[PDB]
Amino acid sequence: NFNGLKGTGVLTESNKKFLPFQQFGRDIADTTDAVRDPQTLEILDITPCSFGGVSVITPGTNTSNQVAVLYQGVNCTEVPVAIHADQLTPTWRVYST
Amino acid sequence: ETKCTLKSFTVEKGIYQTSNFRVQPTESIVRFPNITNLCPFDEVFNAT
Amino acid sequence: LICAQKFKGLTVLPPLLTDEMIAQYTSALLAGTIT
Amino acid sequence: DCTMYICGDSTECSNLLLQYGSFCTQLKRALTGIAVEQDKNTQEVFAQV
Ligand SMILES: *[C@@H]1O[C@H](CO)[C@@H](O)[C@H](O)[C@H]1NC(C)=O
Ligand SMILES: *[C@@H]1O[C@H](CO)[C@@H](O)[C@H](O)[C@H]1NC(C)=O
Ligand SMILES: *[C@@H]1O[C@H](CO)[C@@H](O)[C@H](O)[C@H]1NC(C)=O
Ligand SMILES: *[C@@H]1O[C@H](CO)[C@@H](O)[C@H](O)[C@H]1NC(C)=O
Repeated sequence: NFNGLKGTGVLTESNKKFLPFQQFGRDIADTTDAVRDPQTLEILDITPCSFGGVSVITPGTNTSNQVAVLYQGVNCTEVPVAIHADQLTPTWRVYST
Repeated sequence: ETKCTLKSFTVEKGIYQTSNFRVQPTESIVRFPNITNLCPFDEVFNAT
Repeated sequence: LICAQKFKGLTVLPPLLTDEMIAQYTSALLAGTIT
Repeated sequence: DCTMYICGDSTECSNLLLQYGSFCTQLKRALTGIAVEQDKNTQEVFAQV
């Protein structure tokens, strides 16, 4: 909640360069994506969390129950971070690394 | 997870697309600008 | 940039047949009809 | 993916989307069939021999 902005996301240090007067930041889809911290005047980027879904590669339940998981386009040096696998149950983390 | 999305106990071979079905309800923060702009409340409340 | 802002649940899945395998298909087609 | 598009990450929005339900299953499944048909189109157009 910055200056009357309501939303959900993950805040990280950003790189864009604002103007002395401009505060918010909007993307092509007309949504807030960059917000300036009111107290200390740097710029924070807002990113979505909770990767919506994956694709499971499974044979028929007749044969077995072992499955593969495909992540859509993500470079997997950070899939333990992108999935937030730290909070997952130990069964999921088998397919996380 | 792909058993839950299909709403069926047996799933045929192939590639599916699952829902999220996972959650981690987090905390919240509210940052608003520095408070300074104090009032002359002390003047009216405290006097002789 | 083209697909940067449109990760609001929308994705552009890549074609299953890549551009180089289709190239080999066309090469086979052109190498069969000339001999 | 509806749960992402129709509203961003939010518990109660998905909770109330549960009431509508099967539209999304019909909408996602509507687009997939299209994608598989696209792959079949390319396969049948190019792979004759
Ligand atoms: C993934 O990230 C690593 C580390 O920077 C890099 O070496 C690798 O090339 C990346 N993969 C792709 C496909 O860009
Ligand atoms: C399992 O096998 C039986 C008999 O072979 C078959 O009727 C059924 O469709 C199979 N189920 C699958 C492949 O999910
Ligand atoms: C709020 O307090 C901090 C710490 O004393 C100070 O650095 C900052 O300048 C204050 N806010 C404003 C708008 O000056
Ligand atoms: C008024 O004076 C009292 C006692 O001197 C003090 O405790 C208080 O903080 C002062 N200010 C207000 C707003 O009461």
